[PDB]
Amino acid sequence: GREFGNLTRIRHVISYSLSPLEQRALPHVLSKGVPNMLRRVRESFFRVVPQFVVFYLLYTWGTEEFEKSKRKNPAAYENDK
Amino acid sequence: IGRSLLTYGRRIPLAEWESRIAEVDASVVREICSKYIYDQCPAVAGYGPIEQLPDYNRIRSGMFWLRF
Ligand SMILES: CCCCCCCCCCCCCCCCCC(=O)OC[C@H](COP(=O)([O-])OCC(O)COP(=O)([O-])OC[C@@H](COC(=O)CCCCCCCCCCCCCCCCC)OC(=O)CCCCCCCCCCCCCCCCC)OC(=O)CCCCCCCCCCCCCCCCC
Repeated sequence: GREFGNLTRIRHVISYSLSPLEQRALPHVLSKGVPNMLRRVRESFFRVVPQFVVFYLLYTWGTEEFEKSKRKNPAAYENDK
Repeated sequence: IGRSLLTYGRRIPLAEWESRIAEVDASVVREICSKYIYDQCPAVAGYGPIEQLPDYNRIRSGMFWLRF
């Protein structure tokens, strides 16, 4: 079936490659890779983060409320006698 | 004559070529083939419908045997 002899039909594309032993494995990290990671974080920040911030607010609120609910109310004894 | 005087500095007679040929033997072939072919990086060129031409790593790994 699917085999490297007849996958698709292409015309007029040229490629060039070096061998691994001719070139470096980690050529430019701090001059190219770091800024690229930075933009890659920039492009997705506001699509992911705010939902989790909202989750954090909800969690803390619900915890606080549950913990208030367990403390004794002075009006339950002071009001009528 | 012309090519020889440019490349070698001198005409090499057929007798000398015969003497050089007579010295080769299977041991010499083994040695020299190993000296230029075995575990080396090749240069490759392809033109045409060449989807099935193996990847360069696959070609490089074909230049040596694991059982040797
Ligand atoms: C578990 C988790 C799973 C999930 C993980 C998730 C993540 C996974 C991600 C990764 C996925 C990877 C997928 C696989 C990729 C495979 C790639 C591939 O195949 O490439 C093809 C690759 C590409 O080349 P090609 O283009 O096809 O060209 C073919 C040419 O012929 C090329 O010619 P060549 O000469 O260059 O190479 C040929 C030769 C190259 O190999 C060699 O010549 C030797 C290689 C190094 C030495 C290995 C020797 C192992 C010997 C057997 C174990 C005994 C060791 C000693 C202890 C003795 C104990 C009594 O290899 C062979 O002929 C194949 C067999 C080699 C071993 C010989 C023994 C065969 C029988 C095995 C069963 C024995 C059971 C009984 C054992 C005794 C009793 C306990 O070529 C190969 O043929 C590669 C060979 C790979 C062999 C692997 C052998 C593994 C098994 C070892 C034994 C296990 C049993 C041990 C039992 C306990 C005793 C110790």
